[PDB]
Amino acid sequence: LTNLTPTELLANKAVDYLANSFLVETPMLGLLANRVINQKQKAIEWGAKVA
Amino acid sequence: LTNLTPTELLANKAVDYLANSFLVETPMLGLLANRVINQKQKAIEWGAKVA
Repeated sequence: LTNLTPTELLANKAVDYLANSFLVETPMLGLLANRVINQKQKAIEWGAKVA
Repeated sequence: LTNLTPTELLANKAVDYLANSFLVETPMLGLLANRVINQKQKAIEWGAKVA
């Protein structure tokens, strides 16, 4: 009938989709990302001719 | 004849032309139509990352 089927026992097959469309666009990161350097040291020293 | 062909004995065969030119454009339906999903269940479950 129309009452002996409560929602508690009804497991609707979900669509295997998540609305995971958050703002992942990272152009600043995207540029100068494939060129990041992983130093075994911790300090970055270089020279600047200033005068 | 002037009297020997009454209207009621003249068939007046019609041109086989039906004239329904009604609004039948369903472009919003046309979009997302050939990808309609016919579920065997009445419910539509999907996730949404909201945070």
